Amino acid sequence: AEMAPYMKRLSRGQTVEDLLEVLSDIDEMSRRRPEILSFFSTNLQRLMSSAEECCRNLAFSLALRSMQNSPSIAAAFLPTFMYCLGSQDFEVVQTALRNLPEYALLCQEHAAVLLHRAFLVGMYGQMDPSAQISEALRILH
Amino acid sequence: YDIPASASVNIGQLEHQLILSVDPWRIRQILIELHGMTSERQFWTVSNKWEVPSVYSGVILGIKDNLTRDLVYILMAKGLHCS
Amino acid sequence: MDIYVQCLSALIGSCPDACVDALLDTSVQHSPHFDWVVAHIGSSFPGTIISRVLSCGLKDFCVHGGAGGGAGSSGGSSSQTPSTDPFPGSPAIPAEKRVPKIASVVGILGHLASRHGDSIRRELLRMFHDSLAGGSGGRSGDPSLQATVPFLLQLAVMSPALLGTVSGELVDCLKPPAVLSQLQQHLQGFPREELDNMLNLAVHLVSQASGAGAYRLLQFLVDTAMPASVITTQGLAVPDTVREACDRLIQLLLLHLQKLVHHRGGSPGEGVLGPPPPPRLV
Repeated sequence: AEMAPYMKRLSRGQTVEDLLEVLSDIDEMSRRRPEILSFFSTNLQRLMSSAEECCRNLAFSLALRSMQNSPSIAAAFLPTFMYCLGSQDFEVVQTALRNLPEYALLCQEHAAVLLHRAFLVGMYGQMDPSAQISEALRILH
Repeated sequence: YDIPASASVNIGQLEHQLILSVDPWRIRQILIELHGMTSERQFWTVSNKWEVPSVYSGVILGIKDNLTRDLVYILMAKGLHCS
Repeated sequence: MDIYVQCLSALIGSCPDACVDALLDTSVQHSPHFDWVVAHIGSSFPGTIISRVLSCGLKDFCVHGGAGGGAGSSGGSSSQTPSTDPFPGSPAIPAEKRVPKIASVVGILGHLASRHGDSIRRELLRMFHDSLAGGSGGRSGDPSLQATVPFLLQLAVMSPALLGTVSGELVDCLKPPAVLSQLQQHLQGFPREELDNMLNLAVHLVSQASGAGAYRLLQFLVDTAMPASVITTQGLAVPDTVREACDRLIQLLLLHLQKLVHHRGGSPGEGVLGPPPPPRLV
């Protein structure tokens, strides 16, 4: 009941103003009592592929913190992370590689396909992801 | 199941038909039968997904007769959702 | 001696003072000297019949708990029966705060048996005060959520054995399920495996249309329950009705009617709210 109006705002959101303001509110009230992010999974999936850079960064950070609370849900955000890694917006892929090693540790069962797609996106598409994937490799052992 | 022979079950049948119906004349049939069998129950608070704008919700709850309130409210909500 | 101890306990409970701590220690020392369960039960009864209705206490509550533990150190089955009878007789204010404060496993089993007997007597007599006492006992058992699944299983097995009082016991169990938020849901679903359905059908054959209404209400209440494993309950309901896995055709028809009523009740829970309230959790 305490989370219904915020998520009603998140679901019925059109402008960048409303989404950014609700994301700021939920980040502020998720700094303490961080177990409330389990309800914000599907909407965080949908907003993680949004084109605006600030709201996308907030959604990515919230998703990583939601992994940090309970890593058993990392198998559920995999299709969205794979879509962000292989989309045609050229900013979702860079924000995906910026958050690539943390999610690579936090998944640990499907890291092979993730890093495989990272190599093909950075290989066929002209960009350099080598540092991030190699750092994920060194801290993955 | 045919011949329900129960008041609450028939309430449920006419409600599920009312939610699913899009043809306004059929909806009128459901509303008139539903107000005929019931006594003093308002049948607009029967589907929370129906939404009416705030100023229009303020003016639309001012009709005196119950049948007209329920009918015009749910038809205009269904029209807005169909749009 | 006992009257002065009760007065000191009541004064300590009302006014938070330490003037009755030495008296409580002397009473606790005298109780182990006498080693009488009935005397300690009577001492706990005077300290909770009217001394617990004014205000909550700490030292007096500790003295009452020590007296109850001294009474319950031995067997005291007749002492436990008179302790349960005087507590239900004087169910004023914090009666459940003193009845369930023992926190003993054998004491919890005895209290659960007494509460089940009181609920059976309330259902048989159909008295409003007896029903309120049974509801209070169920609420007291709910706060002491240590182990009540075996007690519920024993009550259900005893109910299925009879046919005359089976309907009243079933109605009393359905009401406590509406009160206690259906604590033993999955175990109840697992219990009616193969033979309990026929016994329940035989019991309901001796019931009436009020039994049918009570069954509809129980199905509607259990619809908003079973949060742990509702898939098992849904599959058990589905296979017992349309798959004809039940041992009786009337049982299959009743299960189909229960499924239809559950769908109808679920439709009003999800749809009929009106405007933007807080949503209803199911």
